[PDB]
Amino acid sequence: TEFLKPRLVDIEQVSSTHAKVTLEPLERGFGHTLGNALRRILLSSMPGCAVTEVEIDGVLHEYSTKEGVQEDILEILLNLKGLAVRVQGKDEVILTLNKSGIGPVTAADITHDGDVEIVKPQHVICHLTDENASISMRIKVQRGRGYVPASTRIHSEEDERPIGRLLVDACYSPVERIAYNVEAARVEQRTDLDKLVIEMETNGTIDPEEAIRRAATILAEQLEAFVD
Amino acid sequence: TEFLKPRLVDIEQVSSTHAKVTLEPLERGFGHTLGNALRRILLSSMPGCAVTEVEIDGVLHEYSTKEGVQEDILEILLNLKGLAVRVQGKDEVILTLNKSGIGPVTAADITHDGDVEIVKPQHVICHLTDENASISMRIKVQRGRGYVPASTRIHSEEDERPIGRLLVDACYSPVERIAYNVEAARVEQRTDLDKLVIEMETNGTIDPEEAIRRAATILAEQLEAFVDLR
Amino acid sequence: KPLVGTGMERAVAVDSGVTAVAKRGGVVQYVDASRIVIKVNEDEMYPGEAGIDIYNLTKYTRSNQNTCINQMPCVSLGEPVERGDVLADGPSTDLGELALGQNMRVAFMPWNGYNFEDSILVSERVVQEDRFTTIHIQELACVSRDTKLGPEEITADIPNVGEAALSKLDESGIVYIGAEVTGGDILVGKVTPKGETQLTPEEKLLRAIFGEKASDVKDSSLRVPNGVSGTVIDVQVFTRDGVEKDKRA
Amino acid sequence: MLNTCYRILGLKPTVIFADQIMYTGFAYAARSGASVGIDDMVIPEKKHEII
Amino acid sequence: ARVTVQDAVEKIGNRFDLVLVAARRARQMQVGGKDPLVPEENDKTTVIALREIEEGLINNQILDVRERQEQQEQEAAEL
Amino acid sequence: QDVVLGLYYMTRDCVNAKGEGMVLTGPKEAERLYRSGLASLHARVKVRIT
Amino acid sequence: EIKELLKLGDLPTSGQIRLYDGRTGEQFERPVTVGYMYMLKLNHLVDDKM
Repeated sequence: TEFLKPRLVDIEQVSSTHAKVTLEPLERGFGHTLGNALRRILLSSMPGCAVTEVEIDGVLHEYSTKEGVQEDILEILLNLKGLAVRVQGKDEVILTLNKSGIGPVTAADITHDGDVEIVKPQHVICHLTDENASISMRIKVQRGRGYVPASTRIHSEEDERPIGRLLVDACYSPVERIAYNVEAARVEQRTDLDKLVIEMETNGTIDPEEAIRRAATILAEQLEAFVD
Repeated sequence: TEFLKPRLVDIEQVSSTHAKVTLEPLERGFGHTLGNALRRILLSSMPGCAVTEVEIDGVLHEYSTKEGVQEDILEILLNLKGLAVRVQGKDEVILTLNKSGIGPVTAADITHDGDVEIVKPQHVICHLTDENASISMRIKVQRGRGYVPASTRIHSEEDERPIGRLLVDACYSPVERIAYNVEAARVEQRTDLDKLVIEMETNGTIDPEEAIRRAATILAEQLEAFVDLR
Repeated sequence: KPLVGTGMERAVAVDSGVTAVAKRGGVVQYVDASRIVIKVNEDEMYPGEAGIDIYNLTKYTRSNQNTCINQMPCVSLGEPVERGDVLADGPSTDLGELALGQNMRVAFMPWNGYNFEDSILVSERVVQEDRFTTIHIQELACVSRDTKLGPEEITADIPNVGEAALSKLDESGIVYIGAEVTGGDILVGKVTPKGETQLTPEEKLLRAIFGEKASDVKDSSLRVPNGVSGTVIDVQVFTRDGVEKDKRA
Repeated sequence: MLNTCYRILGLKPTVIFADQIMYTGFAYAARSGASVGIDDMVIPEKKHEII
Repeated sequence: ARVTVQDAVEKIGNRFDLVLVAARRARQMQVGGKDPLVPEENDKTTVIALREIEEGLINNQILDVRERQEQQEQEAAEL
Repeated sequence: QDVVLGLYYMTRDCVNAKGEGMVLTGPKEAERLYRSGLASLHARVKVRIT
Repeated sequence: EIKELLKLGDLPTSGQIRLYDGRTGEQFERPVTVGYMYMLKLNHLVDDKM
């Protein structure tokens, strides 16, 4: 056993949301092994919070029309999918959004809960065109991990699904995009080594580095069954 | 955090070479995550023992011909590459092979060392045609990992260069073929949750359960870099 | 063997002459890497002689393209053999059928442009099996000629040489059979007469600094071609009738 | 695309764009697993009629 | 400058007179041992010259200004 | 060769497929559904692109 | 005759099998033609050509 472990070299933090990572020198063939195995957990298995249900007043379904509002109800739901939310204490919070007059309805118009932080308050949710018009909705955020769409939830849960409740595709894993590349590690004698280069794309609730650390933890927790 | 860890259930050992290992319960997505990541370490990173050096008496090189033997020396070396051997204590053991008279020289004709087990004794090495003919050789088995060729080894060390020493491509990694499946678990009410069947097809030496234990160890030791160092 | 043949493989391998074939059928009395002796059946066997055919098989030998030629016995010790059956396989033949290369599991699908323009992606496993590994026997000659200044010597006694070169040579100055050699290594120690050449003063100083001054006889030893490298399988010595012989010869 | 990009943006953008097109093109070609079987060579049922 | 020499060509004009200026400045740092204006960043004298042209520090006219400065300063120590 | 065939396979659409007529935040959530294994590269979808 | 022989070895008529990427583990999107082609090492070897 000539166990050669890499070590975390440089973390190029371009933003708090996008950050690059270089790793060297990794042993040949473990370039893609950790790169993919991590990418998979970070896409589907990562925990975070996301809009699951919405319920707007004057709205019986997502296809219907509200007067004095630019976006179709579907396009409003799309904006709520991409609403960054961090629930600190509870696993489920239903937030209330009431607002009137001419203005782009931002994420700051939602009533903040004692233990709920809206990460981008300037995030657009709806545009009010008429001053006479007003919008009201109840936005349910739940916690899970990875990516659970409305189509893969109607399949699993055939429990209570009542008319008017608008389902929204949940982006719980703070990870938006993630990509690992490998070229080639040159050492002294070894030249068939590879250097893993992953570019994770987060939203802001979770740090790039943090998310990776958690994904490696979940993987090592699975290795507890296999003793060593 | 609903951290749901699998456990080793059952190891269906159909043969000493081929053995199935079932793994459940796995939370959705972890079946293929461990499946492939393990398959990769089990192909390439597994340590095993392999014939590295041979030294036959009356043989100056591997291309020559020995009298009273059907095989050319190359074909004998080939047979020793694939000789199943397990060294228990040391990393390097040099075994002696002397044998005479009419018969197929099997692996059992090698003098077994106190801490050396020859896994397939009926393994063919050479065919003696003449009764008058006798063969004598010194087979060095060393332990390593992966595949170390004789061409990679004839261009690095070479401090002592004794004429009459035949180097052989080392087939160290014990795993020949490996393929993971994913199947229904039928546990409590989980439904989603399933299991992971790792079908391993190895030589004699490395034991299925033992090997999977080592492969999980190597993965966790490489993860030290992503858990400890941030 | 080829898995997907036409059938002509066996006609080609046998008619090619490279396969040793049974002149008369019978039982094989003696089998060996070097030769096969077959005792013939009474009906075909001639009444005069013993009726035992000898086939001394041509062994790892050079081709015109510096490739390998070996005949391996493809029948076992004391096996019943019919007339016109293949007793021994040639370099590119297997149980009598023509075997030019190797058949393998091939998948037709692109791969990250590593099969761009008919570029080919092969597993390490094919290289590990040494199955597409080829033998290249190579012939290099060392000639002692006669210059104006005198006849050339072949001895291990060579001016300007480290012990690394002279190590694999014997007393006569010829490499041992079986000795692995790489570019630079001397195979046959040849030394040539040279007139007492005008040493430049700087050279005369440098030769006087170490003391080792060049002798009348220079040097022209046969050494392994630059970059090429293998194992010495054979050495053949042709001395003229009346010239002093090496002890190796 | 690269001719458009050359006239709009410049040399640098094209060289990087051309590369990225190459990278993704190879990689998604590999994903596709596109292949060539004997059944992929469909003959019309009406060939013997036409002849 | 590193791959792309388009920015350096846009600054002088001619692809040919660019090579002539870059080589002149390359030869100054190669023999004369002039100090670079751009951070070295561990590149060859060729790329330093291109960087300096891209930024608009080295030019056919600027090089003649600076040659006349060093030349005529020594001519004034004489006269 | 491969490169054209790859971009061709990517861009071309197909009837429904996995996840037809969905609605995605951006080009990165499209890569999220494809690598997550919930949409074919050939699904007709509305996506926000700038 | 070839397809008939394929059924004798319990292999598909198509002579295309579902392959999986060794790096990733996930499947290629479509069945891929795989089988045994007798290939040949030509004398144009790179050690001589370089």
